Amino acid sequence: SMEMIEKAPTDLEDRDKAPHLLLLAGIQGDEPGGFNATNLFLMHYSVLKGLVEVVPVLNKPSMLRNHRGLYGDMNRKFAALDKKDPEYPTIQEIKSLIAKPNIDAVLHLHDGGGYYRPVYVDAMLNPKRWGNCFIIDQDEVKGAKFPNLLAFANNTIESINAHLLHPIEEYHLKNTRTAQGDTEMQKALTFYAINQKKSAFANEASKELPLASRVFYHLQAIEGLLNQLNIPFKRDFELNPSSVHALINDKSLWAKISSLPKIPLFNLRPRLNHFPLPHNTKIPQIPIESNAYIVGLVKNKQEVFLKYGNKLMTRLSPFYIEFDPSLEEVKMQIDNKDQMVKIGSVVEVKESFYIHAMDNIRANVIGFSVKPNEAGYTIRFKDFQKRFSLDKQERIYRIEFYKNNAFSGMILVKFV
Ligand SMILES: N[C@H](CCC[C@H](N)C(=O)O)C(=O)O
Ligand code: NA
Ligand SMILES: [Zn+2]
Ligand SMILES: [Zn+2]
Ligand SMILES: [Zn+2]
Repeated sequence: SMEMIEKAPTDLEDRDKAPHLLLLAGIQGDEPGGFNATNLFLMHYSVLKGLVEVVPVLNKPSMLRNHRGLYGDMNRKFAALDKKDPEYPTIQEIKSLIAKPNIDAVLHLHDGGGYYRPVYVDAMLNPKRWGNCFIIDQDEVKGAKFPNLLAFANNTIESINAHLLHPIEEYHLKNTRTAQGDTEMQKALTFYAINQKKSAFANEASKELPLASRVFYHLQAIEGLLNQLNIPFKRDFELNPSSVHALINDKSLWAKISSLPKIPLFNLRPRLNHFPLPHNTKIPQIPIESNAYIVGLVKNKQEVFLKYGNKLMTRLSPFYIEFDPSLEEVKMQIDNKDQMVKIGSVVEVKESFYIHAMDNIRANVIGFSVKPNEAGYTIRFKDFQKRFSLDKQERIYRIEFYKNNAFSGMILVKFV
């Protein structure tokens, strides 16, 4: 259930005019620096020549459960692997992407404990820690387009260190010299990549950092490496922790569950009651769209969680029901003007609305009261019990339609 998303030039011919990077994160589901960085890269950057292929989260089931790895460490499955391992097919997908001739370089993002130091200082600062280092398996890979891993790493590190927020965050090189006897790294992603004659790098951001600072350093590493590869790019923001925080916490982010209307990711009430979901559909099979790339649904006890990375956006208390798709649109008066409103849209209301009755369709305006049918009522903001709003701001309300005993669809009204 991982996806690969291309970031490419608008002109297809420009793909071959610069190198190709494979950018990967989220091989651990509890390393949000990485998969929030891949998410922001996908949402807010443009690649002008060459190609950057992105797998924003490698281990999505684990991400959804805020878990390091539900089926064990996925970054130890690139060497020997039982064919019955639940992640065997995923590993083959990842290996396939890595080994494609249209890839030159691989950058794997991680969040890691403490701060790496080449010599022991204390429990947080020592060679066994992983935070804030840029990592190679060896100094060179003969036969790669760009064999000089060490030079690339050193220059990328120099780029990152020109932008430190605090001096303790200084990046260091970590060469694991994997082929020489590092049996753990021999099982990991970048070493597989090396053996396909790809330049391969990993970037670690410290888990001791706030998410926004982790993402900041991940983006510095991505940009540093893109610069070394001479892959030209643009972003639509300034790279600082404040901007990163704002883009993670972006109020324009939405989730579209099934055929329901888009709902905002942020500032939802923490629980949405009697929430219609298609019956007889396993949760991972319920379609969900977003303008972000790390959104999904996951069962928790009797609830369905809406997740944004490791962030819990709301708890759905589901109402499982057949989704009848026959109703495409509903005639509504909005602020005096009659119009046809598509099922699954959000309509802004300044003053009032009125739903026209339909023969075999019942409308329930959630938060408005008199098998309720609430078509034929002129409804204003003052008529709502505000606690039924989707949003903390008390401005967004659900209108649900039923062709009993089936669910005919939903429309949101937003009072503006
Ligand atoms: N802290 C990571 C480092 C892996 C670095 C590189 N070998 C990769 O595959 O990403 C781990 O223990 O798996
Ligand atoms: Na190409
Ligand atoms: Zn943007
Ligand atoms: Zn990791
Ligand atoms: Zn009409």
